Amino acid sequence: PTSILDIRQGPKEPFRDYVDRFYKTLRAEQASQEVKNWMTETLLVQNANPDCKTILKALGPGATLEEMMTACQGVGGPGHKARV
Amino acid sequence: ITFEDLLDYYGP
Repeated sequence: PTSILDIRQGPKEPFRDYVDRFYKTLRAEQASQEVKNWMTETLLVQNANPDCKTILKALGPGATLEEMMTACQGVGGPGHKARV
Repeated sequence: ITFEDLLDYYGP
């Protein structure tokens, strides 16, 4: 919500949606840039849901956002409408 | 990743 500490990934929320929400909230957060970096380096992976949190830990600290996106693509999904 | 990475991704 009005705090970056309140942003956590939905149980089935696409990782890409969560990161976007996290980003939007962090931009509004009143803190130094170095602190915002610290928040991204810890809170983002920490508040991801259990399934993505596991994939992220595996990729390591050197992973890029694009690599994280690709790795969590489909977790909680596929999210397609049930084609009757 | 850092906040700057987020900025470059979505940003500017």
